[PDB]
Amino acid sequence: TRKTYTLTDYLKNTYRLKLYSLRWISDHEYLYKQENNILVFNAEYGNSSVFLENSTFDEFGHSINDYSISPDGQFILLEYNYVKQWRHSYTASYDIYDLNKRQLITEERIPNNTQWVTWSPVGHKLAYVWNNDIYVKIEPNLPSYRITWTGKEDIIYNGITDWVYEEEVFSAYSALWWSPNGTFLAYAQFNDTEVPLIEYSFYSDESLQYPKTVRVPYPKAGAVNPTVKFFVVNTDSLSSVTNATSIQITAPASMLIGDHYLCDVTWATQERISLQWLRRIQNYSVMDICDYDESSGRWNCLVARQHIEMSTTGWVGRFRPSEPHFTLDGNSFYKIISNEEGYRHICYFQIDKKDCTFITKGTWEVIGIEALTSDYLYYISNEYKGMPGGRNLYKIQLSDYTKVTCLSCELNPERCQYYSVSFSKEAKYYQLRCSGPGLPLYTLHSSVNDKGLRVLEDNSALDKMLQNVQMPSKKLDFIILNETKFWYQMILPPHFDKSKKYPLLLDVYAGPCSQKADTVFRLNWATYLASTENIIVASFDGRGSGYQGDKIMHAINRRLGTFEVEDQIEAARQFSKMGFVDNKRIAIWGWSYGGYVTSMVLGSGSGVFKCGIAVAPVSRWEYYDSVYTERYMGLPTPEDNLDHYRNSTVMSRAENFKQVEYLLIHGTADDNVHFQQSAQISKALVDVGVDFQAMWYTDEDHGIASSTAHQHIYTHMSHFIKQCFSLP
Amino acid sequence: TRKTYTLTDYLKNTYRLKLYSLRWISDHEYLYKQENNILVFNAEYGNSSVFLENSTFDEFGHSINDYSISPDGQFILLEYNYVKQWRHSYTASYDIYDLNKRQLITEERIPNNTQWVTWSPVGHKLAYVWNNDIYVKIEPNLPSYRITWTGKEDIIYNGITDWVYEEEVFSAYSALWWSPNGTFLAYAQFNDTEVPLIEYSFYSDESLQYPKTVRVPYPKAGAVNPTVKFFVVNTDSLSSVTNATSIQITAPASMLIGDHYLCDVTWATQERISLQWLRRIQNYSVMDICDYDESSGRWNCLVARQHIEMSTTGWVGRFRPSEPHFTLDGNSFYKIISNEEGYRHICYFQIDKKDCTFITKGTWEVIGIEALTSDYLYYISNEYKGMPGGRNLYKIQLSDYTKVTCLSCELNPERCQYYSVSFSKEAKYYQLRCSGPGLPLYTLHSSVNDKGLRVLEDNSALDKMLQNVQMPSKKLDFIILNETKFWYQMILPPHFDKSKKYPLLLDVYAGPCSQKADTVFRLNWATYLASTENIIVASFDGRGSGYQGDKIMHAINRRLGTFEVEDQIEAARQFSKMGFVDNKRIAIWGWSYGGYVTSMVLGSGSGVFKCGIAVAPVSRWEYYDSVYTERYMGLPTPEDNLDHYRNSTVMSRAENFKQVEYLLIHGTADDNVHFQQSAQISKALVDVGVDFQAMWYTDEDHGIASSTAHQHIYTHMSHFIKQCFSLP
Ligand SMILES: CC#CCn1c(N2CCC[C@@H](N)C2)nc2c1c(=O)n(Cc1ccccc1C#N)c1nccn21
Ligand SMILES: CC#CCn1c(N2CCC[C@@H](N)C2)nc2c1c(=O)n(Cc1ccccc1C#N)c1nccn21
Ligand SMILES: *[C@@H]1O[C@H](CO)[C@@H](O[C@@H]2O[C@H](CO)[C@@H](O)[C@H](O)[C@H]2NC(C)=O)[C@H](O)[C@H]1NC(C)=O
Ligand SMILES: *[C@@H]1O[C@H](CO)[C@@H](O[C@@H]2O[C@H](CO)[C@@H](O)[C@H](O)[C@H]2NC(C)=O)[C@H](O)[C@H]1NC(C)=O
Ligand SMILES: *[C@@H]1O[C@H](CO)[C@@H](O[C@@H]2O[C@H](CO)[C@@H](O)[C@H](O)[C@H]2NC(C)=O)[C@H](O)[C@H]1NC(C)=O
Ligand SMILES: *[C@@H]1O[C@H](CO)[C@@H](O[C@@H]2O[C@H](CO)[C@@H](O)[C@H](O)[C@H]2NC(C)=O)[C@H](O)[C@H]1NC(C)=O
Ligand SMILES: *[C@@H]1O[C@H](CO)[C@@H](O[C@@H]2O[C@H](CO)[C@@H](O)[C@H](O)[C@H]2NC(C)=O)[C@H](O)[C@H]1NC(C)=O
Ligand SMILES: *[C@@H]1O[C@H](CO)[C@@H](O[C@@H]2O[C@H](CO)[C@@H](O)[C@H](O)[C@H]2NC(C)=O)[C@H](O)[C@H]1NC(C)=O
Ligand SMILES: *[C@@H]1O[C@H](CO)[C@@H](O[C@@H]2O[C@H](CO)[C@@H](O)[C@H](O)[C@H]2NC(C)=O)[C@H](O)[C@H]1NC(C)=O
Ligand SMILES: *[C@@H]1O[C@H](CO)[C@@H](O)[C@H](O)[C@H]1NC(C)=O
Ligand SMILES: *[C@@H]1O[C@H](CO)[C@@H](O)[C@H](O)[C@H]1NC(C)=O
Ligand SMILES: *[C@@H]1O[C@H](CO)[C@@H](O)[C@H](O)[C@H]1NC(C)=O
Ligand SMILES: *[C@@H]1O[C@H](CO)[C@@H](O)[C@H](O)[C@H]1NC(C)=O
Ligand SMILES: *[C@@H]1O[C@H](CO)[C@@H](O)[C@H](O)[C@H]1NC(C)=O
Ligand code: NA
Repeated sequence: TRKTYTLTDYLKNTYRLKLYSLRWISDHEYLYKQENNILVFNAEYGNSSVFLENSTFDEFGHSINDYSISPDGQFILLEYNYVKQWRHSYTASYDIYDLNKRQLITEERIPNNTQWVTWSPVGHKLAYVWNNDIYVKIEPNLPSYRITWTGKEDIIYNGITDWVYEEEVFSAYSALWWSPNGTFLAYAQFNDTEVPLIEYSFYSDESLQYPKTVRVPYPKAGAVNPTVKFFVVNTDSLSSVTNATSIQITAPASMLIGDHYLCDVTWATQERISLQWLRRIQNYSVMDICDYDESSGRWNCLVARQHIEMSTTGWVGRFRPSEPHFTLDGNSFYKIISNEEGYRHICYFQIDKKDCTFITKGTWEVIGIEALTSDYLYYISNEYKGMPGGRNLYKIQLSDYTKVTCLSCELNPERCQYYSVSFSKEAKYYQLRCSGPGLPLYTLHSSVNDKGLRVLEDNSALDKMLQNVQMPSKKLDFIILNETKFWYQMILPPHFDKSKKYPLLLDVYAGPCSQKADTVFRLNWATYLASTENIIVASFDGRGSGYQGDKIMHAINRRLGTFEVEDQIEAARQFSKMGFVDNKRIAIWGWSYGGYVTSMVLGSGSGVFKCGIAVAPVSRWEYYDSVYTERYMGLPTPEDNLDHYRNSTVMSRAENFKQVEYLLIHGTADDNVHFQQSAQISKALVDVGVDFQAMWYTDEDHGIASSTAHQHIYTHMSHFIKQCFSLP
Repeated sequence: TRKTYTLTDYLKNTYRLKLYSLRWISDHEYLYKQENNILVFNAEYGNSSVFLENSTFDEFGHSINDYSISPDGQFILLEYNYVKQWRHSYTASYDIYDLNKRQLITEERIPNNTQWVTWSPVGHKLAYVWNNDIYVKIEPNLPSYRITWTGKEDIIYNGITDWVYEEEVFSAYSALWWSPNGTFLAYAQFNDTEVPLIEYSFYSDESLQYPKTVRVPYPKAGAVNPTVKFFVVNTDSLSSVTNATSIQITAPASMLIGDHYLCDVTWATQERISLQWLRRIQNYSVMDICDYDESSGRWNCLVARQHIEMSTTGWVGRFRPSEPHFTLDGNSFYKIISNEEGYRHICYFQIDKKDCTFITKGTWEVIGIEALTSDYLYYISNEYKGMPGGRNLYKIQLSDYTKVTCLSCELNPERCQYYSVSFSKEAKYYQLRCSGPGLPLYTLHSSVNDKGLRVLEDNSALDKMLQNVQMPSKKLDFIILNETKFWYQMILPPHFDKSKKYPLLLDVYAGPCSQKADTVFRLNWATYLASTENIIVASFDGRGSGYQGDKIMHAINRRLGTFEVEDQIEAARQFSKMGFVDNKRIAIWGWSYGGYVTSMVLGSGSGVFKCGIAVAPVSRWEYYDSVYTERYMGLPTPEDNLDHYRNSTVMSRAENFKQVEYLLIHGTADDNVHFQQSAQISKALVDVGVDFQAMWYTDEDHGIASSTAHQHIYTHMSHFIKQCFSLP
């Protein structure tokens, strides 16, 4: 008899999903790290050569974290001494190895504790950030040119983002943008002078006698936000004698009237740059198109070339205004914008014209623009079979928009319904990446006639290993609420019997633009729950979920903690009424936004759920950051939305926790959703005489990702779900 | 069937212990609060009068926290706006009410945010601390005289103690001492400049957007300690001089050689003060006796009057060197010191002779000196029946030491074995306060003849209530370990059957000078557990315990976390041998030092215990304060005792916790035993893969004493014990 997928299998990664992460270096070749060696692959034929041997740095004296080959293939940036900061930020030490003269560079080295580093897009110049200031290196063995002198820790950030812009704006620490050929270097400067500081204890190793206090400039909803300036420097006209001159591009008058943000930077051509600015009330945005004036040496942003993007029903973009995709001449562009029916589609714009032309339409949405040529635009969309949880690669003929070709739909319909893509420099080749419903499949294709060149990775090994395992299945379907269909997914136990009552665990995210019902193949905690414990694990996408139009997505506008909470209950209420679900054994679990939703559901007084687990939950919107919270909630002032901020808390619902079993988990060093949020939930339940289970994780952050902690969290939650469902 | 003593009875205080709190205003009168009215009682006849009617402060506009009448009974200090700080410290607003004029004082008011206030011991002079500076009022409506100008928040403390002096040295916030007739005001000044800060978060009400960081000067073991200086000012000179001089009394040269402490201040006469100094290595103490020199305005301490108190086996005193009791003339004093056998007895000294005469002796100890008259000295001791857990009042004739009467022994021997006393101003009358083994009994006696005047409170109301309740019983006995008697107590369930096997809960303290095996009557959590859950709640006084000689008390000197831990394991084994204990159902629980012993016991690998609860435990000696830790452990340096500090941590035993069910509980705003200690236990358990139960109490301190958190903690603990013992 065959084994089940156990907790130890999930925790020890017994069953590994094989990947194929390649790095395009031209229109014809990619790099692939095989057996610790870097190899060069000709996409057309499949043949390789050794680019770099694993033995090359055996006598290095440091464990190399990562590598970054210069665009010209002449130099290798060696990353070591990695110290993680936030989600994307880190400091490390760098060394440059000359690939041609087979020797490390010992002259003018990149300093230690370097905040960010990047090769120019072409050649081998380097831009780097150290002690909050930007430095440029025209050649690796040559002295650096200092670009900024204003850099100050926790106050003035140049070429790097502060806490909020990293997390909610650029999803990156870098605030550097090189021009296509690397002539110009564009950067953002952040000022956090009056932004209040989130403070928390850090315990460190047992040896630290007194705990350390961590102080992060973090703007909570309604607090003073950072300020932003935008600059462009010419890296071709740098001097050793004279200090560098940075040209400032100011925000439009429409933004300068009040609080705003820089939300997108995208070069159009070698001398044209686009910028998107977003107001603190995230329903108004402005794009500026800025050209380099060779005579004056200034960057002029014509008013005729401004583009207003706005929303009357909600905020702008899924999480922020979308990225424009400029043509070779940069005189026109393509951008995903929400249409008149509230569905996200590609619009075509002229730089000097107000009206744009939608090139796509329908009751589905475009996920992203992936590649652009003079003949075709390539994009991902959830159009195929009307499944909002599916993803496929499409090409639209730019001369005849009626000529839309799906490139992945029919490749393998049974195994592959969720795709991502990666194109070569001029889109000659593409790698398709299938992530479900079947095991991941990686393939290489060529754009000329959309030929299927070869299979890169098929995970056949994992398939052979999974043959001897009692694996769970996945049902993707929908329910109808108020004439609207909403999707759900259920991880069903092996040998599923529709004539038996199974306990049910509802796995929730339910945040704005979330999607928990999809065709992706996952090997996680829910796998073990269904495989070993015979628990149905369900997720549902109600109002406020994304990829289905603004009518659904904007339903929770100015009203977080309402519809998305109600809808989760209505979904569980419906599942309970199915013959195969044991209505006396229904549980709910969520992390981050899902933890807030889990806690609002447990305190709703619905009687549907027996128990629940909240991990690093948000408890009161006034405790979460400005950028995210205010996008959906607006400002927490009496003139704006203070009443909703006030009545959308977990705390006010404490009394309702009397008829449920609750497990509240949070890491002490969470810089994202501060421990404060959970400390306020516990205090409220204590205040109304409600018994619950609690677990803190010393020095753990939002991820609770340290190997020991990760094993500890899932062990502790497993015992709880098991005790709740009367399972041995 | 009769009801049991339930968890609700304990949490809701259904069965109330009546007290008799009187405040002696003279030699024959005391104050008593009956129905919110303050009555004055004539001790000789028991006849009263309303001293101050409940209606007196109806339209005051504030709830009065407490009152204090001036020694002469001309004024009443009304305390309101009570804001708690640490164990003894607080802030408050104060008003003075003229008893004569029956009017409130509206001029030259005591400021708001007053740290401490005290009347002169004679008359109506006032000394108070505001903003770390000492001020004096000769008259309540007249302007204050400023004494100090160095006062600085968290740096200089004049007249008030710092964290460590309040907690561990003086057991008071106060650091001002008036002379007997109020002419002089003596005070200590503490300098916390180089003292490191303990920083922790304070979440406060849900309305507080950003948590506040609480920063306290706190010396952990081996860190920089506060420095101290002592002064004396002639308050009678204030109205004749612009700025009266605070004369310094310097520490002796034997103290100035290194770090030391001021540990005792006692006035002997109108012009004579005694000071006790203690080295940071607490095994050497010095008493200086200082006389006022009328011609120089100086205080002089003669070397002929200097008394040395030292220890070769341990530290000086039980927790600090004891207080001297001077005879009227101030030419001699009585002091409790450790004798040649290691037992604490009363010594009689001449102020200028280094050799003292012991006035008491035997294999028992003197707990304290209560009153000193021209013919008699009154003291509490544990001599009666050789029970170290008992307490009685004795009378010794100063002209004949063979003349010792026990004033309390036989009054009610079945009901009363533990006593405390309160004497009138010149010891004319005494209130005896009996606390067990029967219901507490308060009686008033006269010293002229030692005759009982009347029963003040007998608890007949409670006795009537307790008759319809199945109450547990308490057994107090001993076991002979290595030729030594080691005492224990048991809270036995009702109808205790010697032939039955009962689950046992070992209730722990086990710190140096502890006593958990006594004769006090208590209505607590152990009452509920034994009464309702049929659990035997046992306590044991092993090596390191007090009131039994230095041989037992100093057994743990420089070795905390050893014998006192091992003896608790031995205790449980010996209990199992008694034949009425289920060896499969033995639990261990403790708070503070008890929390540490529980945790150390749970990580020993002994197999004796199934489960255990640790509340606000010490985990590593280097995290606890200097004064407590170093008294027993010395310094955490390689030349002293580092090896033992590093070997006595809970963390080093995290692997043996795999054998037990552990519950870890701590308050987040714990300024005494820092949350850091449980944050380091949990981390160590997570690292070695151990599952456990945790609970944090938001904004709760070492006492977890808020009405809500108290009920919450005992409810959570009860569930855990019941689960461990498989009780429904
Ligand atoms: C608090 C919050 C939030 C909202 N959030 C965001 N946002 C945009 C990026 C930046 C961030 N600050 C705010 N992305 C989010 C979430 C969010 O809750 N989950 C659920 C989630 C978080 C953690 C672990 C499991 C699960 C699951 N399942 C999630 N899953 C994938 C992406 N995401
Ligand atoms: C760490 C530590 C400690 C040692 N401690 C002290 N000290 C002297 C006074 C000043 C303080 N700073 C250190 N008194 C202590 C203790 C101590 O653990 N318990 C047990 C204890 C603490 C809290 C609750 C229940 C129990 C019970 N049962 C206790 N009970 C009565 C007095 N005490
Ligand atoms: C980065 O850090 C290392 C170590 O501090 C520096 O390398 C040398 O390392 C030795 C010890 O390994 C030290 O004595 C010196 O301070 C270092 N100096 C030199 C000149 O090699 C290194 O220099 C730092 N690198 C940069 C670019 O600042
Ligand atoms: C990248 O683009 C820049 C700007 O378009 C180019 O620089 C210009 O080149 C012409 C020379 O034919 C000069 O007359 C201009 O004055 C230059 N402009 C600036 C702003 O410096 C440059 O050729 C490009 N670099 C590469 C490597 O292709
Ligand atoms: C952006 O969203 C807001 C909030 O929903 C809208 O602002 C209005 O202005 C004030 C704010 O003080 C209120 O009196 C109004 O009632 C709000 N208008 C409404 C609700 O229609 C504003 O409409 C939005 N901007 C755009 C361009 O749609
Ligand atoms: C207790 O009783 C005695 C006796 O009545 C009171 O003593 C005082 O005695 C004088 C005799 O000249 C009476 O005129 C007064 O009534 C008493 N004086 C005062 C100041 O009260 C005494 O009052 C009683 N004690 C109390 C507290 O009421
Ligand atoms: C408290 O102690 C500190 C030192 O710990 C004293 O501050 C020093 O004062 C002298 C002047 O007397 C200065 O020259 C030094 O700069 C100071 N040292 C530090 C570490 O600050 C302080 O004077 C003492 N204060 C009182 C009022 O006794
Ligand atoms: C009263 O006397 C004290 C003690 O002599 C004065 O204290 C000194 O104040 C000066 C600065 O004004 C300093 O240089 C000394 O360090 C202080 N010494 C002490 C012991 O505090 C005080 O300022 C005087 N107050 C008035 C009102 O004159
Ligand atoms: C309280 O005691 C003090 C100190 O002995 C007394 O002050 C002395 O009074 C004597 C008179 O008997 C004088 O010779 C001195 O000038 C005083 N010395 C000092 C330092 O003040 C004080 O008078 C007593 N007060 C009362 C009210 O009894
Ligand atoms: C692959 O094969 C071609 C010959 O068709 C060769 O000349 C080319 O450089 C090779 N590429 C690699 C990456 O080995
Ligand atoms: C940052 O902003 C503060 C005001 O918030 C301002 O005074 C300061 O000049 C700024 N610094 C820079 C370098 O722009
Ligand atoms: C450039 O700017 C900084 C700070 O403003 C200055 O101190 C430095 O000396 C400058 N260098 C030159 C070469 O002018
Ligand atoms: C105390 O505070 C209140 C209000 O802040 C004020 O009305 C009063 O004057 C203060 N009293 C003193 C004695 O300073
Ligand atoms: C005080 O303690 C230390 C540490 O044990 C020791 O070396 C010293 O001799 C002791 N002093 C006395 C007076 O016993
Ligand atoms: Na092929």
